Amino acid sequence: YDSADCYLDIQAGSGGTEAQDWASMLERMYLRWAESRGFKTEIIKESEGEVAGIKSVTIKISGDYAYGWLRTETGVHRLVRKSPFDSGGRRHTSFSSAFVYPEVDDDIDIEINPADLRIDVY
Amino acid sequence: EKQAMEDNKSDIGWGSQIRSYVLDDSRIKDLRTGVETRNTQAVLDGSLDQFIEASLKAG
RNA sequence: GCUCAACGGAUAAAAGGUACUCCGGGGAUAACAGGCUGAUACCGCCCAAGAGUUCAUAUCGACGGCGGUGUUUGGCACCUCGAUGUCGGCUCAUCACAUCCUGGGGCUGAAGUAGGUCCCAAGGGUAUGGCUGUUCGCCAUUUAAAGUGGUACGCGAGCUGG
RNA sequence: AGCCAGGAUGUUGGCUUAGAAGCAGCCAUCAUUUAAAGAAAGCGUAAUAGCUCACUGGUCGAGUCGGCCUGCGCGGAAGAU
RNA sequence: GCGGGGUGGAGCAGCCUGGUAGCUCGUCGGGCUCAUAACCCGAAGGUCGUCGGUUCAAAUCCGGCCCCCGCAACCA
RNA sequence: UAAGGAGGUAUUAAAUGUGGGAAUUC
RNA sequence: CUUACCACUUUGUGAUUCAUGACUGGGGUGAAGUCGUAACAAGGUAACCGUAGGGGAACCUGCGGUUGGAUCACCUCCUUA
RNA sequence: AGGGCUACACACGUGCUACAAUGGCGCAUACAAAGAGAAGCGACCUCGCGAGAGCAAGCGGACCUCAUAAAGUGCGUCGUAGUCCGGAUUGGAGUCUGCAACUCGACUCCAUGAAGUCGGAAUCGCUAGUAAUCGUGGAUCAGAAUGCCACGGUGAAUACGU
RNA sequence: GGCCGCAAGGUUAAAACUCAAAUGAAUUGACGGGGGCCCGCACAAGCGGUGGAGCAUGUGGUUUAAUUCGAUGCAACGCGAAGAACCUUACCUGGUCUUGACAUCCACGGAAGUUUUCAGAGAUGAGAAUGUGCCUUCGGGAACCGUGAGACAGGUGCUGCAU
RNA sequence: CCCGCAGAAGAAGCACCGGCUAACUCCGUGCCAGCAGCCGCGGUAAUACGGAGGGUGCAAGCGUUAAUCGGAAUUACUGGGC
Ligand SMILES: [K+]
Ligand SMILES: [K+]
Ligand SMILES: [K+]
Ligand SMILES: [K+]
Ligand SMILES: [K+]
Ligand SMILES: [K+]
Ligand SMILES: [K+]
Ligand SMILES: [K+]
Ligand SMILES: [K+]
Ligand SMILES: [K+]
Ligand SMILES: [K+]
Ligand SMILES: [K+]
Ligand SMILES: [K+]
Ligand SMILES: [K+]
Ligand SMILES: [K+]
Ligand SMILES: [K+]
Ligand SMILES: [K+]
Ligand SMILES: [K+]
Ligand SMILES: [K+]
Ligand SMILES: [K+]
Ligand SMILES: [K+]
Ligand SMILES: [K+]
Ligand SMILES: [K+]
Ligand SMILES: [K+]
Ligand SMILES: [K+]
Ligand SMILES: [K+]
Ligand SMILES: [K+]
Ligand SMILES: [Mg+2]
Ligand SMILES: [Mg+2]
Ligand SMILES: [Mg+2]
Ligand SMILES: [Mg+2]
Ligand SMILES: [Mg+2]
Ligand SMILES: [Mg+2]
Ligand SMILES: [Mg+2]
Ligand SMILES: [Mg+2]
Ligand SMILES: [Mg+2]
Ligand SMILES: [Mg+2]
Ligand SMILES: [Mg+2]
Ligand SMILES: [Mg+2]
Ligand SMILES: [Mg+2]
Ligand SMILES: [Mg+2]
Ligand SMILES: [Mg+2]
Ligand SMILES: [Mg+2]
Ligand SMILES: [Mg+2]
Ligand SMILES: [Mg+2]
Ligand SMILES: [Mg+2]
Ligand SMILES: [Mg+2]
Ligand SMILES: [Mg+2]
Ligand SMILES: [Mg+2]
Ligand SMILES: [Mg+2]
Ligand SMILES: [Mg+2]
Ligand SMILES: [Mg+2]
Ligand SMILES: [Mg+2]
Ligand SMILES: [Mg+2]
Ligand SMILES: [Mg+2]
Ligand SMILES: [Mg+2]
Ligand SMILES: [Mg+2]
Ligand SMILES: [Mg+2]
Ligand SMILES: [Mg+2]
Ligand SMILES: [Mg+2]
Ligand SMILES: [Mg+2]
Ligand SMILES: [Mg+2]
Ligand SMILES: [Mg+2]
Ligand SMILES: [Mg+2]
Ligand SMILES: [Mg+2]
Ligand SMILES: [Mg+2]
Ligand SMILES: [Mg+2]
Ligand SMILES: [Mg+2]
Ligand SMILES: [Mg+2]
Ligand SMILES: [Mg+2]
Ligand SMILES: [Mg+2]
Ligand SMILES: [Mg+2]
Ligand SMILES: [Mg+2]
Ligand SMILES: [Mg+2]
Ligand SMILES: [Mg+2]
Repeated sequence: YDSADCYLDIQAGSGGTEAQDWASMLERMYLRWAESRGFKTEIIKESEGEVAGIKSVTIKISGDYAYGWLRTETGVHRLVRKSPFDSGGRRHTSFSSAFVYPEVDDDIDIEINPADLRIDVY
Repeated sequence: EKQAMEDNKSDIGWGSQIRSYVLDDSRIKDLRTGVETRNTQAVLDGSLDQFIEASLKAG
């Protein structure tokens, strides 16, 4: 399926609001990389964190071997910095997950073969 | 099958990480391949080709 | 002067229940069974795209076509409404063959064993239980096999009556 | 009709294929040796191979071929006292 | 068989009676706040299920088709 | 100046703040 | 030989204990989720205790009780020394 | 070396200029302070509508230059109009600095003549020579200020009170 | 589980599991929609503005080969920058160098220079004229240009959460 | 048990070093790998992880685990509280 188009889901994790901000940063990064590669992107959906960032986002990536190029990015991404939310500005850690799955064609409907059925009337 | 994928998905927690982006040390390291860079700004702007190509080459 | 529109307009003025029922009629008319039909149902055949590594026809067979049976669900309303009692079970059956087993054969993608498929063949044979009123069906365990049907979906002036 | 010879060459035409030699296809499908011999009609080989065959020669010596119209028949064609 | 519906992202109006799309939330921009919510000031967004007809003109009237609802489906 | 009694005062509104701190100490 | 006692063994009905059981009750825990904000300041309706009713939840309300509750300033008038 | 730092659907902060008549325009005419200057300030005179150019004094400065302050005052006009308000934008023609003004300078002349008619929620500064308004100079600097730093002119309102 | 109760419930009364604390009083602060007393253009009283327009300028965002880097509640945003056409410039594209643009040392050469020519966008490369001086035990040396090494140079690269 | 023979010849390891607790530095590592009796250590300048050098304590043993008592006056008779 490396040649297929793909979907990229970003979800915030342990950092809370910091993780949501980190997820938004990851979304921006991935969109920029897709633009560099010339793929076409469309936000399928995007849940936004209330204080900041996004809780989650699903993005559709279209192009030549988009799933091949993106599949290795599946995993959790750890971010370490000075929390721009903590009043004390302590050095915190936040986590965000990126999951890439290929676009799948809908299953062709199959008529129930009458030879496969036994009918009883009573 | 979808539920199996969800169960397989790594918990988004303190131990599970494929790439670490430490800005204070200005270092970014991919745990799987070992590829490390110092241009955090470029990577956050979208210079992921280094890590992606390294992962594909590693297979 | 009437949507007396149920429009040749019953009265100026009117809706329902009856399994508590009743009378006069109708096989002019329904429910069961018979009849006609055969859409449907079931069983065949014709063509051969294709499946079958190759190979349409070992086995299947798309898109389409032609029949058989009466055999499901029907159509009709010819018999019976001065009465033709019904589902299942029980007892006893009898015929068909479109054969389940046993018998004979052809082809096989039939090494043997064991099968597939078709042809001939109706002599005999062709379960016991769990559940359910059940037919059907599923399940357990057998058997060479646990056939498919007709007989008023056989059989209550034979029984039962869930 | 049988029957007897034959039934060649470039060349396995090349590609795609796993292999592809007439005979999976795709894909061209020519010229040469001439009596004639198909870049193959079929069988067949994993592929070849092999078996034919189309074609053509030679012996035997009168028909032979396959369409059209039409008459009558044959199969398709299984049911319950 | 007989009735209803299908309209900004959601829920409801507008149909009857042809000319005109409204309300509440939601979205977007600016405020307030250390920041978010709340709050305040502004904006945007539906060519009306889908086709067709009729009409000068159709969300509206008519007819299909699709989806959704209700009822009805009896004696037998 | 001190003591006692009485009357008036007054905000309607205002929810929330994740997860990585202390050398300074013979 | 017989009787008495009596071991094995047999039957019925209880008790207790261990394991287990579709489902179900609450409990503890958690480097992030949802809903509020119950308490700590008078925590913005003082809190808490017993009891009763109610409610997504912390809780709310009634009745009685406890202090293990904060504040108690200021202006005007009158009287007395 | 050339390009970018000057991009441009958009959002915010800080400014300048306005929306006019307590004003615009034309003519005339008063009153400052502070400061800079030698690869500098540059007078005068002549040429040019103008930005400027040519020639050329003086001054390392209480001496010379930058360098007429403007608001004001007097007269005239405009007569409430998107105007004789506003001056963005754009076309043409130039000047200067600088090797070099395309990207991307400042200024001048001509033509052009946008929004804007006093600004929603909200929000800022200031208690006296202050606010408001009017000019002037400086650094940085080859050239390039609505910014910054500084200097004078005119010159208020109000403060009951906590 | 037992006992009591009509019930609500009361009474008696565990264990597993989990934590390294829970707790009392007092102390210093900080905080309070607690109290008191004061003050500040904090209100109040006024005057003029901002938010609307055009333009300037900075920022964000977006764009871009690059749109260099920082500042980024009050206390960033006409801020570092008291002044980006080139230079600046730290960025990009392309062309170039490798002890080197900027130093010291060693060796070896050449005064310093000056003027040219050509080619290149320029860096630079190649060539041609012209001076060959100053101290100076004719040992020279060193102002200065190169060439060859290697100790080194060089970085507006990272960390203001080491300073 | 004694005498003779030969040559230093045949004979040293284990735990630990942040505090408690005797014993400290370098490198590796970078909330990972790991340590941990308690408090805890590790997130790029670790005496706490791992190696090394050095050191400390025991020694033909040294550590870990299991178990009892002590410390625990933490069931208090000795000898506690409300
Ligand atoms: K009538
Ligand atoms: K009736
Ligand atoms: K009844
Ligand atoms: K019958
Ligand atoms: K018939
Ligand atoms: K028929
Ligand atoms: K009858
Ligand atoms: K048989
Ligand atoms: K057979
Ligand atoms: K038979
Ligand atoms: K049934
Ligand atoms: K029968
Ligand atoms: K009878
Ligand atoms: K349970
Ligand atoms: K309360
Ligand atoms: K309280
Ligand atoms: K509820
Ligand atoms: K400005
Ligand atoms: K005008
Ligand atoms: K200047
Ligand atoms: K009761
Ligand atoms: K206080
Ligand atoms: K402004
Ligand atoms: K320029
Ligand atoms: K500092
Ligand atoms: K290191
Ligand atoms: K005692
Ligand atoms: Mg009539
Ligand atoms: Mg009854
Ligand atoms: Mg009755
Ligand atoms: Mg009757
Ligand atoms: Mg009749
Ligand atoms: Mg009938
Ligand atoms: Mg019938
Ligand atoms: Mg008739
Ligand atoms: Mg009859
Ligand atoms: Mg009769
Ligand atoms: Mg037969
Ligand atoms: Mg017979
Ligand atoms: Mg016989
Ligand atoms: Mg039964
Ligand atoms: Mg029948
Ligand atoms: Mg029967
Ligand atoms: Mg019968
Ligand atoms: Mg009978
Ligand atoms: Mg009965
Ligand atoms: Mg016939
Ligand atoms: Mg309309
Ligand atoms: Mg009935
Ligand atoms: Mg919340
Ligand atoms: Mg907190
Ligand atoms: Mg509260
Ligand atoms: Mg309270
Ligand atoms: Mg209540
Ligand atoms: Mg700039
Ligand atoms: Mg100057
Ligand atoms: Mg004007
Ligand atoms: Mg206008
Ligand atoms: Mg006007
Ligand atoms: Mg003051
Ligand atoms: Mg001024
Ligand atoms: Mg109890
Ligand atoms: Mg005020
Ligand atoms: Mg503005
Ligand atoms: Mg910047
Ligand atoms: Mg920096
Ligand atoms: Mg430049
Ligand atoms: Mg600091
Ligand atoms: Mg020690
Ligand atoms: Mg450290
Ligand atoms: Mg270290
Ligand atoms: Mg260690
Ligand atoms: Mg022990
Ligand atoms: Mg003791
Ligand atoms: Mg005690």
